[PDB]
Amino acid sequence: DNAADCADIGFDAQLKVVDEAIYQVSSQRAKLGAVQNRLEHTINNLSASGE
Amino acid sequence: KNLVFQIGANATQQISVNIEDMGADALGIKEADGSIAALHSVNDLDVTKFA
Repeated sequence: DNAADCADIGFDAQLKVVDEAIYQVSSQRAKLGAVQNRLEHTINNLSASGE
Repeated sequence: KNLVFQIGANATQQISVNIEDMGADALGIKEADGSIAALHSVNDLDVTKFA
């Protein structure tokens, strides 16, 4: 139908929103790595204070 | 109705191509013309019409 200039069937918008999906699944997946860093540093605190 | 090719991994990184010809591909201004300029590639006078 159309190429780049319809905002709901144009390639640019569609692909852009795929890039958003990748960006925010990447964001959500990027929070939780930092959460794992929080918990590792935590366990170090817990072993030290524990001792 | 261009020939939008996708050329890049991002938006608007595309090439537009057009093409035309058929029996009426002789001279032209916006259309070919009437008595001339298409039938010079469809009818091609010399039936008796040079003598």
